[PDB]
Amino acid sequence: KGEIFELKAELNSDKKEKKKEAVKKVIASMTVGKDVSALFPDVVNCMQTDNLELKKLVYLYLMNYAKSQPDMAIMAVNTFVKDCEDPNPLIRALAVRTMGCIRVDKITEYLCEPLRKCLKDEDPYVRKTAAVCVAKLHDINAQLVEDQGFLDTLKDLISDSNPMVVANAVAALSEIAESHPSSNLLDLNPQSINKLLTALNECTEWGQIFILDCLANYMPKDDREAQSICERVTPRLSHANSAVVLSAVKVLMKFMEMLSKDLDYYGTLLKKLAPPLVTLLSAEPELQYVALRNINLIVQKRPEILKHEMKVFFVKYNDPIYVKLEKLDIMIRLASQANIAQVLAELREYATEVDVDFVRKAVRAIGRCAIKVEQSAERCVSTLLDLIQTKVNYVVQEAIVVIKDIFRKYPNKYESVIATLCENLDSLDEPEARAAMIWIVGEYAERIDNADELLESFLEGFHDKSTQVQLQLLTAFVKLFLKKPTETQELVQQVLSLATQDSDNPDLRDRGYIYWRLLSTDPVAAKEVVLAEKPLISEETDLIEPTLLDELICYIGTLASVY
Amino acid sequence: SASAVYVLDLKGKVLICRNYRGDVDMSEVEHFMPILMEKEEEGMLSPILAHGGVRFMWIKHNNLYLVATSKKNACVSLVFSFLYKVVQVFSEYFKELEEESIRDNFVIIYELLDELMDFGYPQTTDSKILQEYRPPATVTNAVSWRSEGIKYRKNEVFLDVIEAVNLLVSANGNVLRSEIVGSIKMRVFLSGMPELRLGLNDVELEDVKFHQCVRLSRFENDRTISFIPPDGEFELMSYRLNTHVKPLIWIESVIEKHSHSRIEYMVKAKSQFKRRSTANNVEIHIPVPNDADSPKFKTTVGSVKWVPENSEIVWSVKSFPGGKEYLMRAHFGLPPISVKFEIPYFTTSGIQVRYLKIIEKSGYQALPWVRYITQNGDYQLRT
Amino acid sequence: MIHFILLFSRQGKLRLQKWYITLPDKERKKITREIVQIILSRGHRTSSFVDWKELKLVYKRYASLYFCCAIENQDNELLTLEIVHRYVELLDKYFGNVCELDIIFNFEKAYFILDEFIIGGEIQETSKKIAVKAIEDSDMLQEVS
Amino acid sequence: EMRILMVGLDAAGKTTILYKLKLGEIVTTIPTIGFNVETVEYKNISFTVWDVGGLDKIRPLWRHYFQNTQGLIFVVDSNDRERVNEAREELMRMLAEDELRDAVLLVFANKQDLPNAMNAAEITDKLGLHSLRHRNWYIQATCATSGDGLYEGLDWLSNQLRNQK
Amino acid sequence: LRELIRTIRTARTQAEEREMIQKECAAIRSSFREEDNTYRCRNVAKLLYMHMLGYPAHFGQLECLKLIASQKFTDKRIGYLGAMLLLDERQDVHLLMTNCIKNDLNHSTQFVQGLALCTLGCMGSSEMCRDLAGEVEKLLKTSNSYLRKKAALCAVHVIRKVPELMEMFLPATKNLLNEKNHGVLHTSVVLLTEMCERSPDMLAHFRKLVPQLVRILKNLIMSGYSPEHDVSGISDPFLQVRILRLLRILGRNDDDSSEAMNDILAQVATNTETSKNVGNAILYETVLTIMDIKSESGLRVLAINILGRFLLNNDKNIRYVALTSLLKTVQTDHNAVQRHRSTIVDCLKDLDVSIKRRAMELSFALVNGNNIRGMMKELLYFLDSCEPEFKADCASGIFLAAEKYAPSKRWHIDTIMRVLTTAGSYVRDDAVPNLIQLITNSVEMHAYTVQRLYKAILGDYSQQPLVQVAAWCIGEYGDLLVSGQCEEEEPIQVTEDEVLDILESVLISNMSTSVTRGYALTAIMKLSTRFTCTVNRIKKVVSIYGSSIDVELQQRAVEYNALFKKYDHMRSALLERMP
Ligand SMILES: Nc1nc2c(ncn2[C@@H]2O[C@H](COP(=O)(O)OP(=O)(O)OP(=O)(O)O)[C@@H](O)[C@H]2O)c(=O)[nH]1
Ligand SMILES: [Mg+2]
Repeated sequence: KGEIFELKAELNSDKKEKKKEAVKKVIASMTVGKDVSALFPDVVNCMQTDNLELKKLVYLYLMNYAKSQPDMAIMAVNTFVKDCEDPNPLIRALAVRTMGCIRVDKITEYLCEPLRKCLKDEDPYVRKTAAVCVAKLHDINAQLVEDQGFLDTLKDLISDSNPMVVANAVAALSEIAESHPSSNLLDLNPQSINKLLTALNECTEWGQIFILDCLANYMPKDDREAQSICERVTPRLSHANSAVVLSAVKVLMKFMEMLSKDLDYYGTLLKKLAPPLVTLLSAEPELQYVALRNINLIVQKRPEILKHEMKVFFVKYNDPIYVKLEKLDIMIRLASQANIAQVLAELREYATEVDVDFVRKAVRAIGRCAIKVEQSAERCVSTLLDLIQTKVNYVVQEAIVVIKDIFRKYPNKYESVIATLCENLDSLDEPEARAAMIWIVGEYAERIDNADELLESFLEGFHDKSTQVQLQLLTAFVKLFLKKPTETQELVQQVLSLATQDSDNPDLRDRGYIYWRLLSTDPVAAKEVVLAEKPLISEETDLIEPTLLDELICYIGTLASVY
Repeated sequence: SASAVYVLDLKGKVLICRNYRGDVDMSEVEHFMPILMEKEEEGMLSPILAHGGVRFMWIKHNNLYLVATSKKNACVSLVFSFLYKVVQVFSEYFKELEEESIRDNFVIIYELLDELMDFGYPQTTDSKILQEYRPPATVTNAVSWRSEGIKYRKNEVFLDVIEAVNLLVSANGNVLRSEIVGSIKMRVFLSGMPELRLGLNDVELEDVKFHQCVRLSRFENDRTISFIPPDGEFELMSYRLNTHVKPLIWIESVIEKHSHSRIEYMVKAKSQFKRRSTANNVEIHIPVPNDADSPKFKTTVGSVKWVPENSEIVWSVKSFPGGKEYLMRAHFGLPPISVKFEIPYFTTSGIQVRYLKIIEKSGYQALPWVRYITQNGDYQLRT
Repeated sequence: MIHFILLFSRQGKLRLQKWYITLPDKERKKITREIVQIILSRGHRTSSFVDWKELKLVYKRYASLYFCCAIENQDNELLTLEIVHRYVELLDKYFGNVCELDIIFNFEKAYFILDEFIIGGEIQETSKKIAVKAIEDSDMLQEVS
Repeated sequence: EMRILMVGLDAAGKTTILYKLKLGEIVTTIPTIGFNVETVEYKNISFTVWDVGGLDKIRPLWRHYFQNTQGLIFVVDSNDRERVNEAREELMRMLAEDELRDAVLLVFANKQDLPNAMNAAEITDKLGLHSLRHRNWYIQATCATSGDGLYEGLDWLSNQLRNQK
Repeated sequence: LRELIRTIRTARTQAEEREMIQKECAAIRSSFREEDNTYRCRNVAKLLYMHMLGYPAHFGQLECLKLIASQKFTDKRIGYLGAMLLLDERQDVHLLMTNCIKNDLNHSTQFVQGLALCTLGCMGSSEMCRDLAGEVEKLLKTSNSYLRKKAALCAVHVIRKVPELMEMFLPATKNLLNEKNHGVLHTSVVLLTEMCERSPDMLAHFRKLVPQLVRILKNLIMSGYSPEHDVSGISDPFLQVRILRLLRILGRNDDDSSEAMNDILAQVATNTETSKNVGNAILYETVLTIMDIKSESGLRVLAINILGRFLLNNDKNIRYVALTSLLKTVQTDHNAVQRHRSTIVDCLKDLDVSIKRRAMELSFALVNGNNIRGMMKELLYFLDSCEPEFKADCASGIFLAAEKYAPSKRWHIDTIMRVLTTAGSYVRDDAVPNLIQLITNSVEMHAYTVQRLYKAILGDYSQQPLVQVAAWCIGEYGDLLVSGQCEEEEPIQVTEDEVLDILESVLISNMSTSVTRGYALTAIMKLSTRFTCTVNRIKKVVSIYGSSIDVELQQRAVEYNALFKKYDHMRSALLERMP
């Protein structure tokens, strides 16, 4: 019933009662769905009232509705400008936070003086908010001279008569270091550093973390400052959780530059970290997932902290599907000559579940672990036995996948039970599963008197299969022939044929081509190329770039750390 | 470094929110749910969904999906930590967080948002610390947390040694994870700016996390725990006792399958404590097949029941003395066990409140009450 | 043409539901929630037509209430949406810009009018006048007996 | 109460005037843009003051205030002969509007301190005020830097607007 | 009941709503046992409401039908209502309905006959649309407007569940189109519509009534609405629509009826308001009829310019079908649709998802020869900020275009490369072979390709299909990459170390996939024959990954390794060649 302009009408009445109530109906039906950008004029007009809730309220509306209407947005301008020149500290600040919450290209020039005289304030709260809107603006459309002039203020803000001011100043200045005026990092000098500590100790929950998620970008000139500071950081069995504790270690773990084997402060440190870490194994569910991967990081650079702490890393039957596997992961990252015993007991009950990716990754570890040590590989043999014997297709498949890598670490050793892994090759409908069996059948065709039919049984159609399975089928048959020419001259032809004449896949056509560029000369240099030695892997279990490892820790608190 | 903050209700539609930075906003938040449901089938229920270079930090509360968003490298850690702390703030202003809860508090909520954080960076906040929404001062000052110069009818404090039993007994009855976590919920009804010291043991414990008001740069350097106590409900500290953790309540069980018309069960129930202690209101969880043919339940001590579909049996008794053994059986026809309880004992981790100092400017009375109890937490056994 | 029509508010309080095709109450509630959830799954910032199981659906959010229906792929989509603004006129001028109270308490008359306009899957009367006075006299023969 | 919309060339005195009247003091300002609100009473008639920025780029925005405007006041800088033409224009593009077809006008050629500032007769002429049929208006010599002529206009605005008591 | 629903209105939990309904559903039974004639109209409604909510409804399939027979109007109405809500198609209450229907189909009053025909079309299963089949044509004739409309529809409801009995209603066809009551007229259209469900009846209403319908669709328009005023804003749209629809099914495949309508068509279209949806609604059905019927070139054209005008319409909705139906004719009236392409591509810039897709999908297949140019630039702009779900498709779609049409190679390549530059990760897999074949065929831009490829890949690892491609080339074309005399655009610095350094961190940096690292391995090694001095660095790196985490990479590594260490020169020969 056109019930839109009806409200609009009263939204602009004479007195302030009917109007005020209207303002309530505004934001009310504003956040419920209906877009009331058509009321923008009559709303910002009431903004300049003397009410209280309504005051900040219209302000709320303005931030959210200014975007679509920059033109009429100019309505507020002077309001906020003088609003920051109000009495009670509460307003000036709120006035600013609301002010900068708008990005209208021109609001900039009008905030020139505001924020300027805003920084200057006997009350910290105002300064606090100020610094925020400063960085808040520099994030775009902000360069200028009086713009880089406020920068000078946020920097010196370091030594402020309060913790809040310095807290935000820290977080602010840090966020300003995002934009690159080349002079990134800024200054960081002994004076500013130590002075920050005083404003760091008695700052605030999040406030302190700000200086933590920031000071991370700095390395002491020597061990003096390093130890002196790191020491004042150790007491991080903190409250704020995550942010604080994390950042602490985070920034600290990185400070591993002090004279390597000093009087083990470096060690007592690596130790004084583990305890608070295992505690995150009880914080909010999502948090664990954070720490988890984080663990796979720090521990990868320095594992002598989560040494035998493997215990607590045991997944609870109820734990979320992600934290579950994730925990197992790291658990397979520090599995050594000792823990092996229980690591299996762990997995033994982890693969008996029904959680898809759980059981899958589970066994995926059963393999990798056997590769980690000897004692494992042995019992591991039995594990994979009964396991495939569960007759269940998928598990059987994933299991064979691990079997692949197993021989990669122990070739010419456990090939005595292969005849059994073939009994369930009929349940391999996945690229990796199929590929695996093809590699094993090829890689060790010298003993596989069945390699002929099988290997080529799958090739009912050259392509129309994962490029990977092709890349493997290729090298598989190449060895199938090299050891049995008297019955493969026809296969070699049609295998190489389609693999070199109509091969869409470049590398398939590359392997095929380069391959032929062998038998096309001397199968004498074939054995010296195709069947040569093949070095193991050794405790690979997801090993990341050693360099990428040193810098990934250079920022753990962030989400981009879990990688 | 957050940039977006959203509040959602089951359906996943924008319940309420405020954008603190510069992100597309409008979209993404809408495609959130669609990606959620799907990212569950894959099993990869990642706490952070991805869509067009937009991260999703979410926390699940009663009938509500709270979410955060930001393309900029966000310190996820603080994210969820804050999101939860936010719940703390609101979960105290109005009974509980619910679609209906927000349904009314719309107005104020916005207000709290503006004072919850700014441009992503969370401006310090907490339920009581937000009551004044004095506000210009109380906060602007260093001592914002919970101190100004008050006084109440009666001045008394209460120390509560809450401890949870961390049990994990593998298939063949062996504990790989033996411990008893816990905290100390401090009830405060004092006046002015009271400073209270406190000790314990230093058997004692392993790691320890305290509460905000603790002078960390004074504890780790003196083992002492001097702090400026925030009036209200706050946890002084969390701890961990995985060492010298003596075994706890026992229980023996065995299956029994005969044909497809009779599956039995023999579960006992022993317990380890101190001569005088008496366990109470205990309940054990023993599930039946994923279905249920003919229900049969026998009792020997107390009472027992079970629940269909949910697939499980719940056996609960009045109490249990300090050193007993109770059995129970049941049949049937055609997920380990995790008990739960409550015991008002002390040596749940060999904990004992050394003392409570009492120093302040005004007169000191000191009426320190202390409690000793401990419930379940994590128990499991059914090979 | 139309296969069925249901009116559910933001929540789940179905104000009225009349089907125009044979089907057991089973698939009825099946087609209910299935579409329901999906219905509200979209704000008013999107199209008003969605193909659900061979049949096209239409919807218009009247206040805190929804008016939807299914149509055969070979039919008039827009006109259908218009029929909504039609049927609603039936209820409206009968209760006076009716809201929810009348819908729940008088889903009966709502039906009497509805059916006294739609029958056998199609419209029986077009002109608004040959409707507002069509049911008014039909519902006026039950009030005096 | 009578809603009175303030208008006139930028840098005329509008703002300064308001606060000088509403409070009795000459404050230090700048080109207003968020129309400072104030409602000064004057004999059982509380007028709502609407001092909006007179800056060129933001003048077209003056339309969003036309709503329920009963009394108009066109304060101009008498000594700013350069924009006198611009004043005339703006004033007309304002009188043309229907939402103000009834509102009375009070032109205040402020800044009568400057000896060169065009006097009453001049402003009225330079604006063609005399050639305005079917229109309620008036012009009084004003100078915010003292208060002269201010309350005077009120007497006009007040009485004129109130067709009774 | 009206006082009972007021009780369940006190409940707040789904646990009490079950208690409030289970309490009444059980209390109503003790009032259904004795079969008390009174309250039989009350508790039946109390059950109907508990039925809609989804609760036990089989409780009153007895104390309800006992009112379907009652004399008093109150019981027949409150009963017939509950009959259409609480009843399945059982042959039990079917015979206790079939009879009462036939009994009230000829009652004294006429509104009792209203609930009759009404219930007949809401409960009539199979044994119903064949039982009272005689009570339909007998009442279809009786001139009693109110009944004639309700009956006409039942007649249709008889042809729905029983498509065999539409022959018994012929004795009322031809005249229908000359009624005075809007409803009947409409029901007369739907009745005639359901009549053409057989061939024999088609040619019957084919040659005949067609021209007569032209005057009807004309009367409704050209005026005939002012002297009416009984509609929202247009002359009985429903009627007009039903007209168009029937006009449609008639002139389906013919020339007589078709060419004998096109006139009134051109009028309707060009003479209808574009203001709001209503008018458009009229045109929607019209244009549809315009295509499903043979017509002159001019006419068909109009139908197009019409929909094209729909597009630019202020409100969304309309725009949706405007594009949906658009594709259906693109392959028919191709040349004509081009009249609005420019506006069509801009459509993509719309907020709604469905719009973007359909508009895009269609617009895509419309990129003609002399079209690629302009539409290409936009393709890029668009593709860049396209919603996630779209980017992936956009790529493949954009590539398809460059194939089905393309001028200069520099451009064709520069563009294909371009799209990879932004998308890449969103591109499928066959991309590598596809593009590679291009670069090779065009023996000029070889350098320019490897050159730009390099530069891009330098700081770009985030991309697999792309990097794989660029990499492959660099390996087989490392030569030209060496500050050669690259025509077209000036070459740059290319120290052998650089080329390698990049590749190194490639397979090394945890980002490249197995297949990804694959290209590199082979590619890198081949450089041994395509470079000057860093030949040593190669050998080393190669023998290193001879035992990495990857099986195939390690596999190959060893192979390539076993070559270097021993039969060096063999490479030079078995490499330089590229089929
Ligand atoms: N000398 C003198 N200066 C004046 C007089 N009236 C106003 N001003 C000055 O003119 C400047 C602008 O005054 P405002 O009251 O803000 O002018 P306005 O008419 O509202 O125009 P805008 O600022 O553009 O909105 C200030 O610097 C005043 O001090 C006056 O009578 N004499
Ligand atoms: Mg001014």
